[PDB]
Amino acid sequence: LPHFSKDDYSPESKGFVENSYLRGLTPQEFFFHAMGGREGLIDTAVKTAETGYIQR
Amino acid sequence: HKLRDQVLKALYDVLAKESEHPPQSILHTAKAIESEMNKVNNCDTNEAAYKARYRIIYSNVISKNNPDLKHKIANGDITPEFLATCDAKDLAPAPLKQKIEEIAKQNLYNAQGATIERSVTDRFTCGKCKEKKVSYYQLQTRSAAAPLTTFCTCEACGNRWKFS
Amino acid sequence: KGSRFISTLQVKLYGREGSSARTIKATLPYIKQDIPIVIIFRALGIIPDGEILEHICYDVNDWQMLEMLKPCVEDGFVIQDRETALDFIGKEKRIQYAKDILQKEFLPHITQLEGFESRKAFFLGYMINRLLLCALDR
Amino acid sequence: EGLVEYIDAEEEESILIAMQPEDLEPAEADVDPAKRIRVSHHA
Amino acid sequence: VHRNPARLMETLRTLRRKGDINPEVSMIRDIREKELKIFTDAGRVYRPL
Amino acid sequence: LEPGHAADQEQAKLIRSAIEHTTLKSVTIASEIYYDPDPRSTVIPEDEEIIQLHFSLQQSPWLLRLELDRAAMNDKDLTMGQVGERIKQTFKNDLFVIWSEDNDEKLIIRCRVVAEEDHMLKKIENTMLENITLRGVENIERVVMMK
Amino acid sequence: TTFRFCRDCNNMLYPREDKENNRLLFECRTCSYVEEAGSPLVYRHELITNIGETAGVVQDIGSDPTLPRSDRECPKCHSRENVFFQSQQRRKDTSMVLFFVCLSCSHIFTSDQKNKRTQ
Amino acid sequence: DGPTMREITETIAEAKKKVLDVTKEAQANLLTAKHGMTLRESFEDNVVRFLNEARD
DNA sequence: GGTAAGC
RNA sequence: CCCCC
DNA sequence: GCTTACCTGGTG
Ligand SMILES: [Zn+2]
Ligand SMILES: [Zn+2]
Ligand SMILES: [Zn+2]
Repeated sequence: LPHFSKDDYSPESKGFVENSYLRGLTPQEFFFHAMGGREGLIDTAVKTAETGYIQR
Repeated sequence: HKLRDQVLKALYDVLAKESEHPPQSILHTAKAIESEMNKVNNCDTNEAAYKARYRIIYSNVISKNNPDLKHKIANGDITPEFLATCDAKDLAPAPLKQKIEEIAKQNLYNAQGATIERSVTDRFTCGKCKEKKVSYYQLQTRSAAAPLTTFCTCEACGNRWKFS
Repeated sequence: KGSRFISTLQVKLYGREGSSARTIKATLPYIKQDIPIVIIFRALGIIPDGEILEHICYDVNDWQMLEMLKPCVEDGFVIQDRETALDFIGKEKRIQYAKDILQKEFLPHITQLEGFESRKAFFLGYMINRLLLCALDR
Repeated sequence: EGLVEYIDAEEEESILIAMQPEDLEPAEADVDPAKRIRVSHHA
Repeated sequence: VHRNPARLMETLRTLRRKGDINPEVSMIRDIREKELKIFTDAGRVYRPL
Repeated sequence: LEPGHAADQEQAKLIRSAIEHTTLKSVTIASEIYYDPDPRSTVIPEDEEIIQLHFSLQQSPWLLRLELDRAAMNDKDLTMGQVGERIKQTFKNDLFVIWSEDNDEKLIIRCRVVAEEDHMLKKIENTMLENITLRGVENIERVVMMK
Repeated sequence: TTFRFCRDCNNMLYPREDKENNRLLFECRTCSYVEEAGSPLVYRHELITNIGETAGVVQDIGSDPTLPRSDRECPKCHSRENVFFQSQQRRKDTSMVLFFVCLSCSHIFTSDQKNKRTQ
Repeated sequence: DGPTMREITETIAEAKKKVLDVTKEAQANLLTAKHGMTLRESFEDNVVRFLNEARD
């Protein structure tokens, strides 16, 4: 993110959410959680036809 | 008799070319033919594979490093061994000998394939072996309406399962 | 907004890592075959190798990049002047058609007027540089 | 009055952004347990 | 090309901040590649900071 | 692994060497072309010792010289002779192959051909690298040891 | 391999043998130019490329505000003013070594503990 | 629980320390290879694991 | 817009 | 289309 | 060894 420095490999910079859903996510954590969230939804959307035609 | 004269000539010269020179003229000659007599013990000019043995003896002597193989070959050092040696590597020098060890070690490390540890939890218990050495991971298999999936692996027996 | 001029110029690095003589060629609009980069530069007025080289590799100490350009120099040896280069498109009829393509259809952004060949030449050199920069693990 | 600017994704690549004016601005010159854990004024 | 890109970059940024160059025009300096990219271009998604 | 050899790591390493497809390119550090006109006396001072050997017991002034990596060579249980002989059989009586022996600091192979001459040596170096099998089975591109 | 260009026409020079005196020459194909060779080395092909250098350090590389800064003292000037980064030739097979460029004396230093690395 | 939240916070910070330590080790070209190759791949394994052990 | 079995 | 596990 | 000709989830 532009919020970090260059060459940052720290838990924070590479997507480690350290808080609980009870505590709340920081803006960065919120965005990185969204990045990895989307992951599944993409697969399920893509797979759907291939998984179907195999069934048939 | 090509080698019978050439093995000698090359041995004589590259054993006199040393800082030692030929003071042992009757012994440098004897050392050369004695090495050449047991040299023919390889094939006796019956196979060309004998010629390949010469190149080993000659090369390790010239080289520079090592210069000391020369001086110590006129001083003494086993002549029958320096034919059935195969010790092409153990003979000459020592910094290369140390380097070959480091090479061999590293290459054997390199040759081994990827491991991948996997972080385990006591929380889940296996079905078959009933052990709490479980390594999971989650994935959004269903719609955004229902939750993730959680795929557990038993790092003990090696068994895989799923969740809602 | 100069009438949907979607001209897609490609500068290809022919030949893989293992295959000898890795040649650089380019696809020109309305020009069927892929012209070797040297011939284009020659058709843009830049005639000797070394002047053509200077348009691509800005540093003389970069022996790596220059070695990759060596087979190109050889690839365009046959064409030795501008009218010879422009003819290597598609005679007389061939020479005008080429002038027009390199003028109006090649690198249409910047300018597509007439009095800028150097402007296009230097740009083609920039593309080749960025290409060779990726050919190298750079 | 040059207090606020417009930045596209290309220009963004060359800037370093603060999240909050407080959370990331004044230098350092007990803590709430209920509150979520944040980073720093790093540079 | 430009010999002192550091100064030019500042003279451009302050010129835009003043209003003299449209606030939407984008300017980037890539020190590593020795390049200065300017976009007057339509269709660029941008935010205020 | 063969029954009573399944516990020996060193056995498996040797089998690995016997299986994995090893090219000349896989062991080569670099290949050079020199104008070395005297066969009896090399322009390269390093190669002095290589000459004094493969000579003590009409060709081409153009020299193809390739340096090999000890580590690479050692991983696949190879030696200068084995490598040289493979080049000697892939080119037959067309190329003149001489080489440095197994304990010299720098591992080198010197080549000479038998109008023009120069450009056909760049041709020979391409086929040399790209397609010379030293050890191994084709298609098997990488082999790893596992426990 | 440091290749030269023909005088007169700027065109690239190619090797040629002077069999008569056993020496190498470089001739022009666009004209009748011929010059002596320097090295006997006519072509080098490198397969194994051992490099992992610093970067395109402008004597004002410090102007980059996205760069991280350390309080490590300079080995030359002893100014605790530095800007750091990883290898710029960024191969997958690269060490995580850092290159500090002191803003005061513009000298490069490495975080290396394996050897006595400055470059 | 309150003291449990203290425990959980020092746990995350403890793993974060190990990460920084494996970072400073990698940064000073001291990090060792791993059969599972690349110094970079190797560093990321150690980091990833430490942060997973932390969540768990 | 991806694979294979045609010429 | 606009909705679904 | 290149060009063709087939295909690509379920309801409403
Ligand atoms: Zn189990
Ligand atoms: Zn000339
Ligand atoms: Zn300094």
